[PDB]
Amino acid sequence: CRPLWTACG
Repeated sequence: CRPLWTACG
């Protein structure tokens, strides 16, 4: 992940 990058969600 990598914060609220939108990916991790």
